[PDB]
Amino acid sequence: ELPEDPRWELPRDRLVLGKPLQVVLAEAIGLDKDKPNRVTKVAVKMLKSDATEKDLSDLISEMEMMKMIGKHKNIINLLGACTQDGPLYVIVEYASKGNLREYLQARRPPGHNPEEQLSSKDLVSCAYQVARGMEYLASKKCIHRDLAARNVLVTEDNVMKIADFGLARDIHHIDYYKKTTNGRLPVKWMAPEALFDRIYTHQSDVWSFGVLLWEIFTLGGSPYPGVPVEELFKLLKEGHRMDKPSNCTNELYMMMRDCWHAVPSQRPTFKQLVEDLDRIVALTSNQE
Ligand SMILES: Oc1ccc(-c2ccc3c(-c4ccc(N5CC[NH2+]CC5)cc4)n[nH]c3c2)cc1
Repeated sequence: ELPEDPRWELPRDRLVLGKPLQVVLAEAIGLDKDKPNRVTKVAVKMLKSDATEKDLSDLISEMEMMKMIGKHKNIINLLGACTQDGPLYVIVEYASKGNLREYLQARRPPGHNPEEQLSSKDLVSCAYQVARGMEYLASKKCIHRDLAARNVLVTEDNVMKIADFGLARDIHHIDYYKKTTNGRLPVKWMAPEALFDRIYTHQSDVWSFGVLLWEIFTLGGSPYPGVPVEELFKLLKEGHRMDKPSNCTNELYMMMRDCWHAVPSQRPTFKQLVEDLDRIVALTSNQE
């Protein structure tokens, strides 16, 4: 078996497994020591049938990184684990409204008959919450390496939570040509120094955060639509920068451009971005 950790261990019989989200929705009974009769909706990460000892090592590594990083409102938090006498279950916060790309696309104005719409303030608030999560992760020396709307999850109460911050990635084993579930190329979020020289820093995460701002203000738009990997390289070498979204202020576009500084040292930090977004949220209208 695996070494037990009574900080985190939840008995297997307290976890009611549900539908697939390998991640499944579950109900945890008595997740809190001081509340044994409460059911909490949670997300449970586990191994598939075909999983190797590498796959199991990777899942343990992610869980250990989460214990190490500790709790923040704007990240997907570890809640517990089932490690003894059965398959490994890593129990994390459940975000009922899915990833931020989906959440934004679902709330586009009619064109599509959505039940809800977002104000300008709501969009900036989203950006602020992600910046604050990233400021926390950077403070714990965590480099995300794939910060994108697809890796931000939205809770029932519309809280933004950074996901997949603990993930094991062999960066020398990346397939630049492999597309996401949704058919997009993750290379389109990578800083040039990460992409060409495989150097990942908090500064390359700020570059990704610039692409994430662009996703927010396009309500889940696809960066460089129709651009293959070889053409993206030529664009980045030429110093191409994506156009300003409509319904994006000059100030937020300059923030995106600052995140996209060719010189990593000249990008704003997440600490900087949190302060600036805090000010902009307060001055942004929720009336449209
Ligand atoms: O290493 C990982 C750790 C956590 C997760 C993870 C993935 C999905 C969720 C979700 C989640 C919640 C709702 C959905 N929906 C289905 C599709 N859209 C509507 C809502 C999808 C995923 N909540 N919490 C999660 C944690 C994935 C990898």
